[PDB]
Amino acid sequence: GAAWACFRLDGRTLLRVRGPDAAPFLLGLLTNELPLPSPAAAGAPPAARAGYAHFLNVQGRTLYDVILYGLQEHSEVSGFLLECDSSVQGALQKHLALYRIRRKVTVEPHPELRVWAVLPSSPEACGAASLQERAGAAAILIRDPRTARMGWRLLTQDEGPALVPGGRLGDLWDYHQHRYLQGVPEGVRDLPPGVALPLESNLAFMNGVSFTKGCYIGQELTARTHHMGVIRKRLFPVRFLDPLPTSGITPGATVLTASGQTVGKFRAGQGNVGLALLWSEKIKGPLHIRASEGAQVALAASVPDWWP
Repeated sequence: GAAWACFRLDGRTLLRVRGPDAAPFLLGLLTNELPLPSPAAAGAPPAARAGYAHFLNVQGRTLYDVILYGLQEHSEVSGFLLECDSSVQGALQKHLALYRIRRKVTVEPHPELRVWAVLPSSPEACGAASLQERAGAAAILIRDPRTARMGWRLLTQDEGPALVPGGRLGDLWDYHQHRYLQGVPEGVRDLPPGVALPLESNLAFMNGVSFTKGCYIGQELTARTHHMGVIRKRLFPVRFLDPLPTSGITPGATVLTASGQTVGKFRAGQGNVGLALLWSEKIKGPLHIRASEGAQVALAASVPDWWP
């Protein structure tokens, strides 16, 4: 009966990045350009713009996946909101401190607003039930910048369904199940800090990287990989076709073909779905992971429909 499902993302938190130098400061640490809302004309309606990016380490590997919210109030830039994994709020705050030393910028946690995801309950069908972009103080409702398949982001001090018409509370299992089925990585389990490579994490397919931009931490290796050739290994949505063990699948379990050749590695999942870093060329033929006897468990790799 409900058109939208509202998920409170406890695994996600916000940081407020303000000051007159918040933009050049964040630009040198992120993979993308900043979501700067268009300059307000004639009057002053409060606006918000969303962007996706990763904070990389010096060796060009993903540290944190972040959703950026460019804030505008009274025709002027209000600052920025950084949405990161709850478990790496501190590490990110320390990483930002390590580079803020010489500039006019303030980084502080923003517990005032909570992270929510708004997904359309109707699969394939569009609206309506149409949703309108909301901004300013108390609440922000904006399209997920990664893909339309990820619905909307709701930043609010209140409850999700209270603002969303035809919205109902969602079971957090269904949100993570939706991400794994769509091949959407999010968080430290899907993107291990200092292990996951951004382009292999599908950062370009998710509007998270700019190649027409100035210098940033890990730019050199990123640019090189993007230009030298086709990304040979990618995170792909996987689904298990055989019963899983009591413990589950080990976070780095080898993906094998019928002959025993290592074609990939299980990353993370939930239930019978997840992501695996696989050699794109070897995703058709029958795949499996070792369990107890030596042959079980069977796995199926898929190509997300929202990818180019």
